[PDB]
Amino acid sequence: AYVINEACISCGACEPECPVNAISSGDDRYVIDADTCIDCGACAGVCPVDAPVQA
Ligand code: SF4
Ligand code: SF4
Repeated sequence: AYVINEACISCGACEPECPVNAISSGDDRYVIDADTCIDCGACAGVCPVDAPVQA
């Protein structure tokens, strides 16, 4: 799983780009569904602040 850390500025750019729709808007920051994430790294590639990190 990747997890979006506290650097997220809630820009929303990563949500459309997840190939398996694992990202949604949450309170404070966006959230990854760890039961769907397949570690592709796409969200980190479109993140301006590089908040998604592999855990
Ligand atoms: S790593 Fe890939 S599968 Fe996991 S949330 Fe980011 S874009 Fe979606
Ligand atoms: S692209 Fe980065 S800052 Fe923008 S919502 Fe996704 S994780 Fe947060």
